[PDB]
Amino acid sequence: SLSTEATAKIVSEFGRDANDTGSTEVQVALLTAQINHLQGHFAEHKKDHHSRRGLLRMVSQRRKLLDYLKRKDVARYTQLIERLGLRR
Amino acid sequence: MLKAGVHFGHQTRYWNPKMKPFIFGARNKVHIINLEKTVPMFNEALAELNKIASRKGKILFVGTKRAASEAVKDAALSCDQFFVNHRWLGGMLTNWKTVRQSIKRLKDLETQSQDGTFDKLTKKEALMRTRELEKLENSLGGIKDMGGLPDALFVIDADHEHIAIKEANNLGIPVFAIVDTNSDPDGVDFVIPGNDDAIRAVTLYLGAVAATVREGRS
Amino acid sequence: SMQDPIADMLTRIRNGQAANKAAVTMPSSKLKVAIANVLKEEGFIEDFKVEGDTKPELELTLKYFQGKAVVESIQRVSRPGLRIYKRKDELPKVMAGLGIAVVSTSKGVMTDRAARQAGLGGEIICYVA
RNA sequence: GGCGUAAAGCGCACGCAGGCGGUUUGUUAAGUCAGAUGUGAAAUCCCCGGGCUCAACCUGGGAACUGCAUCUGAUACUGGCAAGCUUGAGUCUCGUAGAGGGGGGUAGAAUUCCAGGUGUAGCGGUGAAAUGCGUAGAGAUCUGGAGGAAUACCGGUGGCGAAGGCGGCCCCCUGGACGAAGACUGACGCUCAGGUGCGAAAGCGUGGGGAGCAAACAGGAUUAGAUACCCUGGUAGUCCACGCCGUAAACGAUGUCGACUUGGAGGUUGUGCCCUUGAGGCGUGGCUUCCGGAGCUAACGCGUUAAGUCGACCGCCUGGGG
RNA sequence: AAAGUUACA
Ligand SMILES: [Mg+2]
Ligand SMILES: [Mg+2]
Ligand SMILES: [Mg+2]
Ligand SMILES: [Mg+2]
Ligand SMILES: [Mg+2]
Ligand SMILES: [Mg+2]
Ligand SMILES: [Mg+2]
Ligand SMILES: [Mg+2]
Ligand SMILES: [Mg+2]
Ligand SMILES: [Mg+2]
Ligand SMILES: [Mg+2]
Ligand SMILES: [Mg+2]
Repeated sequence: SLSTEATAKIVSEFGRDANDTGSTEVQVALLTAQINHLQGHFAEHKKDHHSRRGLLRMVSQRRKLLDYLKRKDVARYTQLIERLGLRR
Repeated sequence: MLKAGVHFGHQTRYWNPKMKPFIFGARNKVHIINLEKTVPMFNEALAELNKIASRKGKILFVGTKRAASEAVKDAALSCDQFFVNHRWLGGMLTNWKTVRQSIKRLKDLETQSQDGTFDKLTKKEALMRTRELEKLENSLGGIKDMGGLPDALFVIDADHEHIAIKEANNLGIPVFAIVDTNSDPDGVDFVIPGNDDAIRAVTLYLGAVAATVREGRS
Repeated sequence: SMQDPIADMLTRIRNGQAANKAAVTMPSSKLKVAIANVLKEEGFIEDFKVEGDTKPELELTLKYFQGKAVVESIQRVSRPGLRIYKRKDELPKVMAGLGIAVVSTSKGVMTDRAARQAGLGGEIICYVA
């Protein structure tokens, strides 16, 4: 579930400060890390419908943050989706 | 002015939330009645009681719980007034056009105890008539001398004497009731927040009230 | 979520009068202060206060002429789901003029009688009868 | 105007279009508002008059024509734009309780079957009986073994899950709630037609598996009849893998999301403080059960988890039958 | 254990 060491790495990378956890870059990147990580889990457990519901909450709530960040400043959104790798 | 300090009460751990302004909690799961907000309204009730006693309004005292069962007799029959010490008959005020008949029978039986039903008839009938007379007397007691409806009602428990309060509200009779923390202010016209299930307290209430009435007779 | 803070304001007043509270309190706002100003000068509610630095908090002292509550009926008219704008011709009268209607004109928030004298119209915020 | 029970809340959720949207400042004037102009045919309608002796009818002026367009200005509200602010929403740190889910193992009890050893004449069943099983030796009892399915006690208006639903123990994958104190983002929000997903049992398809139960079916009774209830059996099914179906009295017959409005008694699960003293006490949070106040209402009843007072969206109803 | 039915003003 995105172990504490893994989260610190992403927070420090996309965060504009060492303890900046909450900026939409970090939030989206944290969601992307877990969505990609959970992808392997569901290639084995197809009928884990309850865990997939939690995954869909992350998929949708990332789109809400991505759609939000583009509205505020389309430039910072473009460097995000390119560096993370998504939006296709 | 917070003299006796024997009227803090609380009746229980719980309460009736309408009693909120007059109480604070205590360590024993107990609701201390604010006497500082009891003495001002108590004088107000005494002030109006003095006013109606000047108009000769036939003040009625109501107490049925064993604490006030005998004390109400002591205060009402003390000066000039009436009382109900036993069970309050449902409707002895609103249905007074019928209860007045029972008083008339009680007087007739009271007369019969002096000229009629004592030896002019069998013991099998004299006993039952006498048994009925004391049954009628204990229930229709102090109100036997009341000429009709009263003008002010004094109550010891709002919750216990709820029927009498509702009857007085149905009529046009002000209700001077003392209320615990478990009672209901909704219905009485002069709240007197304090203990009511204790001899030390009800005697203080009755003694103060009766003294006010005796002044009012002047 | 909360989408009509003013309708929230009227509900606190309505429930506070129904609960016989000595004062109701809600998060403050420019519009709430403007309306509460109308209600205070009109007699329906007593003095009001705004406290706070970064979270303003508006308190209204509810008024009771007798055992009853002064504010008998207070109703929201122009809600976010339906905006009601009135010309100067058709400004509503509440309880045959005994009550008031709080209306937002281009010259501030006033009553129906005040806006009528000013010869303006605007949004019908609420009826206060 | 309604939707707990009268007709009416989709089974549940995610979610695009749409609808709505916290607070402060500025700015623009789009909605909105105040005038003005152009126009809104005449006649009809209305109001004040006039003429047929009155009336109908005819007719002079108005007022209307609730509209639209343009010009000027007002900025309180809504909208656009800019800059913010944290209350909503979310991210992180630490911990907590869980039948939440998927996968893989395994433990014991019991039923059945098979093979054996004692051993006898009944067993089984019913309201009574009978079919059935049993001297080819049953039932009973002990030993060994095989198989499948379900997890006694704990166990609880206990818990978890959006709903359906989830109950031995152990592992490895995973989801979601909650709390304390801290930072962080800064309206990122609510609802949701169409769409998408999940969705008891039964059922269907293809492979397995099959102890026990058991539709169908058979026999025995019961009955006037008995295609039933009862008895003895017994196949699909119930179990697994993977697809399909997509319905339930899928129900607290109560859509979701916020706010506000007396109380009492409990359960469950976090926590921060004193006298850590020792059982304890005072508070603060989240879910949950019962009773009840006002209020509500046709009444039953609901009642801080509203069916109270309100807002934002959505769904649905319009007499009974057909 | 068995126990079905019985047109309205
Ligand atoms: Mg209707
Ligand atoms: Mg029905
Ligand atoms: Mg439902
Ligand atoms: Mg949408
Ligand atoms: Mg739950
Ligand atoms: Mg099935
Ligand atoms: Mg099958
Ligand atoms: Mg059978
Ligand atoms: Mg259905
Ligand atoms: Mg169910
Ligand atoms: Mg339904
Ligand atoms: Mg209803």
